[PDB]
Amino acid sequence: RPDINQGNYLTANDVSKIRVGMTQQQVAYALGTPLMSDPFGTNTWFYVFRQQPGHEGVTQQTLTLTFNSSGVLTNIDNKPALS
Amino acid sequence: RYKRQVSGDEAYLEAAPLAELHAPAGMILPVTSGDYAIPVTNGSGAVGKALDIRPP
Amino acid sequence: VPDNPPNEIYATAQQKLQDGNWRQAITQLEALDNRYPFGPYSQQVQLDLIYAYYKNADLPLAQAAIDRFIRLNPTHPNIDYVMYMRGLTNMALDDSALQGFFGVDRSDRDPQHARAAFSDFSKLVRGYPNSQYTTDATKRLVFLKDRLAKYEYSVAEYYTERGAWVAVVNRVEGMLRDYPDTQATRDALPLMENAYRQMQMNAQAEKVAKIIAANSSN
Amino acid sequence: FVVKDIHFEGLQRVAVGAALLSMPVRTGDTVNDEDISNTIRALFATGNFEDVRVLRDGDTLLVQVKERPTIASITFSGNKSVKDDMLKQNLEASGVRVGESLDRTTIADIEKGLEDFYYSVGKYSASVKAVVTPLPRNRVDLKLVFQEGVSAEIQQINIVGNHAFTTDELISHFQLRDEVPWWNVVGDRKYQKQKLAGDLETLRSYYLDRGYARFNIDSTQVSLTPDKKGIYVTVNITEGDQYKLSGVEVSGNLAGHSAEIEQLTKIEPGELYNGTKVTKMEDDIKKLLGRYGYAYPRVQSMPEINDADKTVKLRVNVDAGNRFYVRKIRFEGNDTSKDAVLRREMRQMEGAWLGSDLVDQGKERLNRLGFFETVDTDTQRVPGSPDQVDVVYKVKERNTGSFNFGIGYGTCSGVSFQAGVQQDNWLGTGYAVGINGTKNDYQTYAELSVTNPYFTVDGVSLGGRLFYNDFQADDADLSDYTNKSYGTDVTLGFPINEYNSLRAGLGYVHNSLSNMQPQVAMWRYLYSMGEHPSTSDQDNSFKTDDFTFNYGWTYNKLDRGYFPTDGSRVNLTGKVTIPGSDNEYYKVTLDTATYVPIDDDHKWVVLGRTRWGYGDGLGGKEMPFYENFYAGGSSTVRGFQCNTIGPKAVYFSDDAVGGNAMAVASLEFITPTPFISDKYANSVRTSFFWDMGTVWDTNWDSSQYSGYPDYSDPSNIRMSAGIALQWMSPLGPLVFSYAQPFKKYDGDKAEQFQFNIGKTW
Amino acid sequence: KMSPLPTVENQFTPTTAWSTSVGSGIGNFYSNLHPALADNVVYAADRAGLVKALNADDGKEIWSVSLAEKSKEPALLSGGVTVSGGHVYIGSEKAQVYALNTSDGTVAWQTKVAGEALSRPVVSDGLVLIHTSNGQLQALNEADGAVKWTVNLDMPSLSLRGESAPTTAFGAAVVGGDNGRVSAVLMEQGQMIWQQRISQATGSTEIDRLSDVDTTPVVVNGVVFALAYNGNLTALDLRSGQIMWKRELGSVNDFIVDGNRIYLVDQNDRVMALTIDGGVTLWTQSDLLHRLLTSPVLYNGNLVVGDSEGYLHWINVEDGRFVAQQKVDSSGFQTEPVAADGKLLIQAKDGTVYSIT
Repeated sequence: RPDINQGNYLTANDVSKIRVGMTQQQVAYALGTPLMSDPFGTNTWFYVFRQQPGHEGVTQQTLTLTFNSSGVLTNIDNKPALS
Repeated sequence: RYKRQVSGDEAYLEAAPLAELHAPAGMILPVTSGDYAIPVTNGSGAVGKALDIRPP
Repeated sequence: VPDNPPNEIYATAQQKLQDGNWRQAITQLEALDNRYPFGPYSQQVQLDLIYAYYKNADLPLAQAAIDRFIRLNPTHPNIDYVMYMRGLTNMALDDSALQGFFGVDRSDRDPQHARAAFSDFSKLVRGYPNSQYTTDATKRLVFLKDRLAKYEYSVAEYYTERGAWVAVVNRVEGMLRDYPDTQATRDALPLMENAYRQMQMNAQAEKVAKIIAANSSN
Repeated sequence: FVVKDIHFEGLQRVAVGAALLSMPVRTGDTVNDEDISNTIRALFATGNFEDVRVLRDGDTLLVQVKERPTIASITFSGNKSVKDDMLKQNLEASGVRVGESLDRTTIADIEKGLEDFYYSVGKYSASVKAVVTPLPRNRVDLKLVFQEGVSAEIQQINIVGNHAFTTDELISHFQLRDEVPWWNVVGDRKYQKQKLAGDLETLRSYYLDRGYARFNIDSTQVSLTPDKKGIYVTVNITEGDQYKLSGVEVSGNLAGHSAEIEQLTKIEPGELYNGTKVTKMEDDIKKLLGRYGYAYPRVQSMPEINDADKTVKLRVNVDAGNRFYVRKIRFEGNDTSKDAVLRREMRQMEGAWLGSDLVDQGKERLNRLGFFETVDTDTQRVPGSPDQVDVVYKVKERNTGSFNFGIGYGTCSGVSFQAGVQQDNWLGTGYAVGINGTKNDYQTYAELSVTNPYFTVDGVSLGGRLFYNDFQADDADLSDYTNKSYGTDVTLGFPINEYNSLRAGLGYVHNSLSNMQPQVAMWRYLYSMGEHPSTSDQDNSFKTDDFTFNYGWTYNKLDRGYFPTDGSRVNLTGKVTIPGSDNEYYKVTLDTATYVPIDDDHKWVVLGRTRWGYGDGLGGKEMPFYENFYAGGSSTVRGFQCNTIGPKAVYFSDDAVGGNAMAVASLEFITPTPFISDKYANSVRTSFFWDMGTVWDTNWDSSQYSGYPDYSDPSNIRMSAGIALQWMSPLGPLVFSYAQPFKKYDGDKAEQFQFNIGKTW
Repeated sequence: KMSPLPTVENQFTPTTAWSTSVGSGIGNFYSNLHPALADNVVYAADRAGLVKALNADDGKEIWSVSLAEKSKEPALLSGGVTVSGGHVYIGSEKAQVYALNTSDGTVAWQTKVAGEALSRPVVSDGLVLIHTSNGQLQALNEADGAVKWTVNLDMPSLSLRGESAPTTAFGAAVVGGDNGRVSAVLMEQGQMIWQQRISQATGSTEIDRLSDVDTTPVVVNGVVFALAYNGNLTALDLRSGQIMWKRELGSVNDFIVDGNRIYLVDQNDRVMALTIDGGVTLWTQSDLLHRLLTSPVLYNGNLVVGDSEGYLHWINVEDGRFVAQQKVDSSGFQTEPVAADGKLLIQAKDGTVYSIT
């Protein structure tokens, strides 16, 4: 019976390197790319740590970010765990 | 051998339409490459099977 | 395999063509090449060979012939014939009815051939918008458009039934960036509507609500 | 001078205007005094005029000029290990091909270039010559006469500076052989420039792992006779002294995986430096870092020597590349096969992180199903991307169905026509069916079977089966009574582990028996059920219809299907009666085989094959005989006939009958075939075999018919051995075999040459 | 391919003194090794390890010995055959060099070099001069084999045999070597006095470049002559090597010059007489072609060699007309006879000597 991962990896101390007023490229060197990214305006990005192994057991973290026209931050949202 | 019928191509087999897409109120559609697209043109003369290939 | 001056040989070439005979004209034309590889009407010979390869359907030989020709003859007015015929080749290369007996969907197979066809017809228009080859070529491009769409739609179905809730959407953003048409695309947004809610992304689900509500009945 | 016009004669392939242009002088102007020189240098710069002859009348220039004749056909005479295509390639490298004119004098230099190629082979005494054929229309044919002479062997392979450790026999590890045993005869001694280069590094590799770190080469020298018959080769080296290592360390970025690499670098103290151990260790690290999700790091291995104690400290350095993820997947090969079909064997998923290991599990799962002929993986880097990555899985398809043809070969369907067809990739979908229709003009037997292995996701399997059957042959009144019967099977199937599978299902049958012989073992059953209508009767008749249950167990671990090379595949089935039914019994069959190579490199391989069979009734009652086992037919037991094995019945002697006890195996030696090239050598398999089998019954006794033999014994063993050719062809698998039996008994029969067409390993 | 035999003839008896079956032979292998005389004796051996010591008039053994790698691995002796001062100085395949005494088969010393221990060693005031396939030229002692100096030279990727026939004058020492280059040098540090090229670089490294290896020159009088295969037969200065003339010709084996004439062969095995100071062929004989033949000598006023068919190719000196003929052995030959001062002889591939009348 099967197993799945999906999402972007995390270091979880990378998180301790995140300050607003930082170019998107700094986070690029920090993380590598995102994969989900708003194709409806509002320059923003997404980052998730989902996995579904086992017959049971489910998990997902998330951080969700929005930036200026400058490619520099405006605000974040850590949803550390789903509900 | 030397005569077969598992392939009989050079047939027009289409009928398909086309449609184009509006936008919403307010927020925005996603952008386009233009790499795959239709430079529009007046169609006319020969078409379909009613058509020539007998070369020049 | 006689040896003669080329006039009678091209004569019988025309004859065997009018006969619908390939296997004779084939070797006739190969000998016309080899015996007179730089004749004064060599170009017509190349044309007739590719016509032969179509009417007998030895396809990749024809592909090689066409790219040979366009390499060596870059410029002459009948070039449109060449480009169109190339695209027709690859269009055939996709299709078949070895399985078709009124019931098959040919979709959901290796599509790259169609992409080559797409590029080919497109190029030929973009160099030669005005010919007598186009009124159907446009529609055939539309066919390939729909097919490339359906290809991705079907992949979406499987991944969705697993619940690859995100890689799907990464496909679909490209489906949008390429394909603003094809009801399948309009029929595929609801997959996102399920997806983002499986993600517990609410704040984009309303975007999905707007776009669906923005559109009328598919 | 004063010329006003020019006329040319003897040009049939070129314009006169270009001719008179190549010289500065022209018609309609005062020509110069260099006109002769201009005609010369131009008409011989063209390379298309063999000779010119120009004269001036006083007002007009007459040119009498030929054109160099052009080659029509380039032909070859004397080819013995050499193919004309490569020679025409060498000509186009020369700058010469059909439909080109020439001097007819570089023929010597042409011959020399050809002879240089011949040198490149390893023949140097040869001699080549041209044959020119002049032909009208300014044409020629050309033919090539060869005398290849002969190549050399090698006479001695003697080595310098190799003292204190011999290899002058251990050299035998090379590609090359300076000794051909008359008791191990194959091939011969031949030189090559590059096989040399390989065995040199091979020798280096040898010395690199017995405790040396400076085994260097000075030079390599070769010569041979003036008569060019045998070669003398020598090589110049050092041998330093022995060596050791002293500790090991690393350096570089990780994600705190220091404790794991610690295990791969792990050693005992005081051991010999190697370099192959080193290399596999590096690659093992690369595998681990594949698993944690890295592709492109860098790795360096530096010896820090102290020759003062003949030790090294191996410095190591890694640069973990920046992380990757995947973006996309694409597939090529699929013309007759749908998408979404192969992703359901990708234990990798798209659009997320990555290992290097799911990939190979997918390769395995794919090559199992035999829906493809061959496979290729690859891994790119996306343009404008440090971290985004894609993948490709390419394949070559295969047509894999069949067309079975039973004729009752060996008389298990007697004189009959069993037609039918099977395909497991039906119409390119994941869908599988099989059918037979069987006719004799009095006999019927039709059957359908079907399965979707992917009814539901995650490998959920669902199958059905049906059969109708009428048998009418007792107007022969010889044996094998008349039966009519029909029924159904249904089945679920599913896995639990990622290799091992289960299934189970049900069935219902309906049976009608008529014109029973007075055969003797039957009345055993007929007491077991109940009534006994014997005297010698042939109005005898009976009916019974029954429900039933079955189940299956599966261990499948192979490189692939479709002529595998490695692992093993085993399947067990247990079938059983159920209550509320006309009877009670249960049987079990197991089929086993396992592939083991030498190295899977040249494919010198062995298989082992075995089967087990057992069953028994209930309530002190026996099971029916039509569900008995059988054997023979030259698919399970090679060199024997269909259902012609084992015990047999009588009335008050022949015609074996089947039973309930089986034990059978066959042990093989797998072979390649050198007489065919790869093009089909991938798709053919030959072997020898040695086959054993025996049979009995537990219910059978000997206290009453003891003047007739035992059939209860597991003794009386059937033994044979033989050879088999196996080859694929568009109608299905195909196989022949010829054997020689060496343990028969009475009551039995067989054939030597046999044929099969279906699915049997 | 290979020419047929001519008729036997006479005008001199085909004469044979004794012969002896001697050693286990050496076999198909090309080498350069053939016996060497001393007072009332000649000597030879095999590659296997086994060595003799004989008479001059009976050919019986005053004694014989053998050696091997101590066990008892192949000895592989293919050096030269030479004596000096009651001592013998020989080489192997192995860069291992063997110094025995003449009075007994016992070691003076044994030593080591680089590169194969090939062709005929030569010695003068002591001071032996040795050469290999490596293109390395060592210079050697007399009672320990100690080196005094050594030279490096370019070598190709391909050859026929790196060989050498070094020769000396006034304590000034000369030899060829591959690449058609020749060097005339010292005897003290052996360092370069000068060099000279004569070959032609025209082929594709396997047509020319077959004249690379140099078999043998020799001196006459302030002048030397030389050659290589499909090369130029030369006339060069003792002091400088500068050219006096050349002849586009070829061979591989050694020559000889006595009288006002010079006597040598073709790679296709044809023989001739050319002038002392020119190269003007007075005559040739061209009969015995592709016969794998060996260089001649003079004996009582004419020339002979032997062949792979094992025969004798006697001639007239003045025109080369065949004067005599003998079948003597079925094993053919590979290498060269000699004679001296009353006594003529030859060895077989297969372990057989002939002593000659």
